[PDB]
Amino acid sequence: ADTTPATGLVVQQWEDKFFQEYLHDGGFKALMGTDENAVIQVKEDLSKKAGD
Amino acid sequence: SITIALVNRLNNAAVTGASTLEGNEEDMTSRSLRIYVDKRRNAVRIAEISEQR
Repeated sequence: ADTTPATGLVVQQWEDKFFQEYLHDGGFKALMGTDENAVIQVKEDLSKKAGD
Repeated sequence: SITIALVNRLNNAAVTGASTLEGNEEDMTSRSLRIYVDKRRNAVRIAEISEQR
């Protein structure tokens, strides 16, 4: 006699955020740089010029 | 389509003398030419990588 809600009237909520599967980047992004001491050298000259 | 018209010349022999002209007239002739229009197209498609190269 506690006036419970109907079985189909129990509201369920869905989160609008999502989880992402973890993928290892290997730390390569941390080693990228334009300086002469960087392990991975980044060349962005073709971004403003034309060529393959 | 659009239709153009041509009117042929009269080549009947003249009704000479007092001969009656009523009923003995000449059948004027006309010709038509129908010209159709159509759509002609041509295109060139270029890839992004091809544009960069």
